Amino acid sequence: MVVSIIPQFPDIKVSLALFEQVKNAKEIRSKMSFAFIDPRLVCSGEQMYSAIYKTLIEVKYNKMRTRNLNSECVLCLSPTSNISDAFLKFGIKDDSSQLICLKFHTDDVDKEQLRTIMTSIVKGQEIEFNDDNLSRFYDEALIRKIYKLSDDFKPQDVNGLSRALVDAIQLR
Amino acid sequence: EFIDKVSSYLTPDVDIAPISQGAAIVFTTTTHPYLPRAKDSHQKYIIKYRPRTLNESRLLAKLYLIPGLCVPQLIACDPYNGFIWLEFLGEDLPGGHGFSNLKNFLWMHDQDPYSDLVATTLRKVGRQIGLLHWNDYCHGDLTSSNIVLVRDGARWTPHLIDFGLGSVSNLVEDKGVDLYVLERAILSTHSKHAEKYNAWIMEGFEEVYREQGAKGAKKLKEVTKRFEEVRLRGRKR
Ligand SMILES: Nc1ncnc2c1ncn2[C@@H]1O[C@H](COP(=O)(O)O)[C@@H](O)[C@H]1O
Repeated sequence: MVVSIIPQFPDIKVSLALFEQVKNAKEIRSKMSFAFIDPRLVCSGEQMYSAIYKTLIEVKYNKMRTRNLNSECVLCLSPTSNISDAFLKFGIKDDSSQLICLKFHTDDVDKEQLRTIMTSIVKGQEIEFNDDNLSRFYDEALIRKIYKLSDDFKPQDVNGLSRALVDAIQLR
Repeated sequence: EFIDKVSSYLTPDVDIAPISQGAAIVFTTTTHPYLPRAKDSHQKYIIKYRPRTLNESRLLAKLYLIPGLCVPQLIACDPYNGFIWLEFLGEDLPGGHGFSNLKNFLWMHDQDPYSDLVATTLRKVGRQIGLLHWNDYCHGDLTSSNIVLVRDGARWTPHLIDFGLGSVSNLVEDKGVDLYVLERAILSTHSKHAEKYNAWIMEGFEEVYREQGAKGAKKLKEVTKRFEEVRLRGRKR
């Protein structure tokens, strides 16, 4: 797992963990503090971190729309402003076999405790949160449909696709 | 006071160096606005602060999606406080000839411009403008300072910056005025070679339109005609 800070927001920490071979997504959903995000829609750390940035800008300088920072970040991944749509499309699904587990921490985070909590919730195998692993699980076709990308847009690589998604996130 | 307010907004964790102030203030920073330290991919970035930010950000994002158009990456936007973070484009020219915008590149080569490098680079500048206009966008402030050359081995790749006055537009009048502003900016150096530079740029512009078959040919005639009218109305009569 990774623990990160956005430079202009020094006191807020965010933890991110990636799981594969997840067996109990249906159970997790039925028991839904964390955000549980569908990696099929996340191609890079750049994209994920741009949404964390947007979340904090929106909450500090505009208006929070949802319950907390974790839920606000799921909304900020989306290109559009309907909260239920964002939760459905970017949140895990009953059939999810991977997930991203995200939490905002508003002191230093107790990592051992955090790992224990996540493992008590998720039946699956944690792997490193990095671009090599995110590149395994994103679904470009689904991303194109959800972010409304034209077929004429043909990035040569993941960085190119990521840049379009960051744009959508920043301009939502 | 601007420096106080920006550094307070960013906090002391973000280094800043001012590089330009107009009637927006522009900084560089080595700090990425959201990727963890050392997980980013570039030495430095641009912060553009307006004490409009939305218009420019929206245009940069739309243009990126158009095949062939070269614009800086929109990294982050805070429209509530007037900040845009951008990819840093260009570099210092060797021999103290300055930042690699088109203006400085032309000055550097002005004593001996008849080379494959210069002609090819200027044709590529025209191609960028051609793509912009073909797709019904307008730059609004198309000077030789808003065209930035990015090094690609022994070649240069022209990019467009500063879309503060940009717009979506299918008006040929807008297109002619964009072309005229660049033509005049290039002429304003009084260089003996300025007419040739503009000729090479127009070659690149025309190539883009002619690549679009009969439809492109008709649209090009429209634009070039209006451009001629703008030139006529541009000086005392
Ligand atoms: N993306 C960029 N990369 C490098 N330099 C830039 C960039 N954007 C702006 N600048 C510099 O800042 C000056 C003013 O920018 P602007 O306010 O966009 O006209 C430009 O003339 C450039 O020298």
